[PDB]
Amino acid sequence: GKDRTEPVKGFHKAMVKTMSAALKIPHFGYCDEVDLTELVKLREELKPIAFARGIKLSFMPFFLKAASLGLLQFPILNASVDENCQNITYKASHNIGIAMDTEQGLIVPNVKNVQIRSIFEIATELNRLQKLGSAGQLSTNDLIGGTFTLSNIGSIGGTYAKPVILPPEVAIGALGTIKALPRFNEKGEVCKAQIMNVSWSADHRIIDGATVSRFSNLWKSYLENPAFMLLDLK
Amino acid sequence: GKDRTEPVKGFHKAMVKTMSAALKIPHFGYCDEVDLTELVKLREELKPIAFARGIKLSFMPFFLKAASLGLLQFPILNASVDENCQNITYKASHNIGIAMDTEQGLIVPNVKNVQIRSIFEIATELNRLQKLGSAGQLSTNDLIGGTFTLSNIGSIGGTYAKPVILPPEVAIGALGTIKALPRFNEKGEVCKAQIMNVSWSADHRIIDGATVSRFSNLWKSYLENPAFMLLDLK
Amino acid sequence: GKDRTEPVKGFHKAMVKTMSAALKIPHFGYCDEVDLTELVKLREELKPIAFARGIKLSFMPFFLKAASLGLLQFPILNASVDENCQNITYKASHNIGIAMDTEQGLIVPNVKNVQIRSIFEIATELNRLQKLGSAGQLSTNDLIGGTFTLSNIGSIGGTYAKPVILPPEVAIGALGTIKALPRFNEKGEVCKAQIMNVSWSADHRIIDGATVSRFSNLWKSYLENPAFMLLDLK
Amino acid sequence: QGLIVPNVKNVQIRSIFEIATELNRLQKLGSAGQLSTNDLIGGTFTLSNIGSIGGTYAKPVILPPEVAIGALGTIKALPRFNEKGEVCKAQIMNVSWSADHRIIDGATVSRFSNLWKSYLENPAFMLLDLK
Ligand SMILES: [Cl-]
Ligand SMILES: [Cl-]
Ligand SMILES: [Cl-]
Ligand SMILES: [Cl-]
Repeated sequence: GKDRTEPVKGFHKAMVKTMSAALKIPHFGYCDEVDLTELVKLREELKPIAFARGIKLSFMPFFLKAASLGLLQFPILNASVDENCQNITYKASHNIGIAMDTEQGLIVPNVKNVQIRSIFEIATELNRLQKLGSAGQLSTNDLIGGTFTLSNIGSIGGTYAKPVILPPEVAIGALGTIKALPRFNEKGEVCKAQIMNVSWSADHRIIDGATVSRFSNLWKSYLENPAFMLLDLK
Repeated sequence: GKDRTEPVKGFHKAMVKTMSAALKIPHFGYCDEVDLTELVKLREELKPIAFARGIKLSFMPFFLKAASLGLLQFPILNASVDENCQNITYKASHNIGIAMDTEQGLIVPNVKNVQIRSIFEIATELNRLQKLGSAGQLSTNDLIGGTFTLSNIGSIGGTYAKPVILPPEVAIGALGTIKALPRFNEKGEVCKAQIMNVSWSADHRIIDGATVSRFSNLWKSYLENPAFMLLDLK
Repeated sequence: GKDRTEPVKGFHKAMVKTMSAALKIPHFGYCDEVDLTELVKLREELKPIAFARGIKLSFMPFFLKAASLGLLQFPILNASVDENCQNITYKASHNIGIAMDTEQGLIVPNVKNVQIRSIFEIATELNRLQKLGSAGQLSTNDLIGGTFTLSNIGSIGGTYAKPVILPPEVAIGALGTIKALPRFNEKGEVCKAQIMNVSWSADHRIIDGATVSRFSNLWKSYLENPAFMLLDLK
Repeated sequence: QGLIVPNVKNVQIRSIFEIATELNRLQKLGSAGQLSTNDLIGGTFTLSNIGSIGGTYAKPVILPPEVAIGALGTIKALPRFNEKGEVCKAQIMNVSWSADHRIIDGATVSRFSNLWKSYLENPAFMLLDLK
């Protein structure tokens, strides 16, 4: 009923620091829509196997592995840049951050080395990370050395977004809500289509539009055609 | 057919200072689409009552009232931050700004204390502010004290936008054109649906994604199911 | 399996500087969807007239001509602004840049003087700049003097975007993929509509939302109903 | 020149694509009499694709010192039921396994078989544990 004034205190101080650092990066935005009908089908048929192993299976393992596969072809997106963007460090480890909000807001644990993990290992690893993170009990090692971030705004709502890049990373994407929409198929009839939006932000100092673009189509094509993923997994 | 160079004079000076000031804010964008069918119909039936009362009823009063109702639960979106985001002031009054362009550039009057005003009063205050705005007769009190801003780009066209937060506020939303699109209902059939897109921008130093998202959901449910609002209004 | 640090060098340093000089610009984002169904048809008809004159014809020359017509109406969008935004230079020529990525990064050649060129001469100029651009032989004069920029992200993929304004310009558009979507027609029946998304960013210091939105609308009606262009050309 | 059984090394660590590559080569090699000792030795397990000429079921001969072999027949389109009770075009391929009954028992070939088949009938399940 009156104005209350307060200090930005405790943990909230870190978000201020991070997002201010983020103003030094000219964000380029590139968004698209991805047809997840196959993937949803795919997932429904994998839930029984993962449940039988003690693991809930979201879409995220899929998204994460596809980005990993994507970053093999476009390593620049898994890089870091220095104080005034004079030097680029290309990172070997695909340590993808899963953006989370807690009772304390922004916290970004990462799955280490997705490049050598199975979809199933990543499920397992996300499951550990939520258990811990909602328990307020996420460790330092889980929190450092991220190379690239995904953020599932769609777990709550949303179509497109403009996510903020997390220094020293050069990219992030946001995934919206999976939604049934009327869409045409090869036959030209109106199908139910399981449609999701993705928004990528990138540091346009060193990552051009074609690279985000091309990365995005590859990532996307792994998800629309999940067999495409089968070809290069070991 | 030659290049003309001109001073930015007078009133145009202030947009320069307002927008440059917004460079210090790290903008997180979050977007959605809102199904306004029930609201379009709802407006048709109220239109004759408000015309009888002498008011023109647009969608804004509803957006505004749904925003305020939303800000009761996410009061941090109706707040301010200081020079370096050290201290947040949570504002009790919902003084929601409405952006306009005038011959003289950007002007943003606000409706005071929406938290204690009915949709109909809001309608009235809008017409008052619109008349005045376009007559160049807005008072100082009409302009000062804004706590949150809506921007109806949809009066002209557009789907999504990236609106610019107005210091010292922490959030702004842009509303796009109402468009009839084909969408599924519960029975899985193709419908006429009135769809509006909304774009929020938020100061990500103190507002996190969940906050902006859950707010958007809540706001969004008040409008897609108008009668939800009716529960807590006195 | 190893990290690698390399410097940003030579022909890459330039993208660093450009994109960093864009951080001084408060970017306003406005987006829309265009119905390109009549243009696709129209393009089909002209294709065997261009092939017979040596010219590949895409959509870009239409986009260029429709932007130039827009700019005659809204000359402030083909304008420049000084060191701290205190003078506007309104620019006669519509030198419109086409944003390209090379095996060399970001290159932005422009078509000089679109306001005095036919769609055909525009097509001719685009072809030329593509032969030269993809062979890394663009001259200095093709490179300098741009007043306004369009960027065809959609030759690769994408829906909406946040393009980064190139100083000293004040605006830029990005065009998405032309995608066949189900849409209602006049009679309220479900049609195959060729839908493209467009995304403009504009220097909000001197450009208000009204002008970006009205410009868009004009641009968009030239493309949705191409006869309108006919009316005024010589 | 008769029976020649080269082998793909270390399948457990190679991708499908990698394996298609190594077969392409093994074939160019074999069908010119130019497989090396290394291509030829060290086999742990054998498949036999009789279906490239024709056939349904078979009784292939385990190659000592290995303990199992499988033959794959032709892929024919056959009428089969789906979940819903309707008559569809199904591609049915027969497999025949022979196993050294001294140390391999019936359940093992069975379950193995089921699994292999499982991965093939539902090619997506292969996704889960590949990396
Ligand atoms: Cl920017
Ligand atoms: Cl930012
Ligand atoms: Cl900004
Ligand atoms: Cl749509």
